[PDB]
Amino acid sequence: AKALIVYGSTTGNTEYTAETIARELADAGYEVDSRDAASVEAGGLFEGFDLVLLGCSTWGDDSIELQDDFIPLFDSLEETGAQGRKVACFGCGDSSYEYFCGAVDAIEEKLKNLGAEIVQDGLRIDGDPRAARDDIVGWAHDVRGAI
Ligand SMILES: Cc1cc2nc3c(=O)[nH]c(=O)nc-3n(C[C@H](O)[C@H](O)[C@H](O)COP(=O)(O)O)c2cc1C
Repeated sequence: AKALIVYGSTTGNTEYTAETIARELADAGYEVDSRDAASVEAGGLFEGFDLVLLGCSTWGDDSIELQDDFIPLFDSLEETGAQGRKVACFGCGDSSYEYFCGAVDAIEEKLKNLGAEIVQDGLRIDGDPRAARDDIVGWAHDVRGAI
């Protein structure tokens, strides 16, 4: 099985989350390609992957803003080959904001409308993902069981 993980992370929490997922997947035998959104090209990006996981923190406080490095990929998701693709999303946020993990919501809805197959509800991490490390592992399990 081939997995792509693409993360947008400003302070490293969604990156940590991505690394934790990647290790879970690889330990189970998946091929895993992990890329920072800051360096990816959207065109054809999901091509040849059995599973794509997109990670993005939420910013903006009074509005939903996606993690800065992830915006160009978001704005180009129609060119990624999401139709029929198995995908799931994750990201860090903080529930004291009005729009908790709103980036995850946004990405999920964009993927769905593109015809992607969302194989699991998004992983919405409240606070430090190091304090949610067992939720991360479990979600990576759930994703493997859902494909
Ligand atoms: C000024 C500021 C604004 C934020 N806005 C939100 C928000 O609107 N929604 C949310 O759920 N978290 C928000 N957060 C929390 C960040 O998502 C959180 O710090 C997260 O761990 C950053 O993950 P990253 O290091 O992967 O970028 C904000 C954080 C800061 C400091």
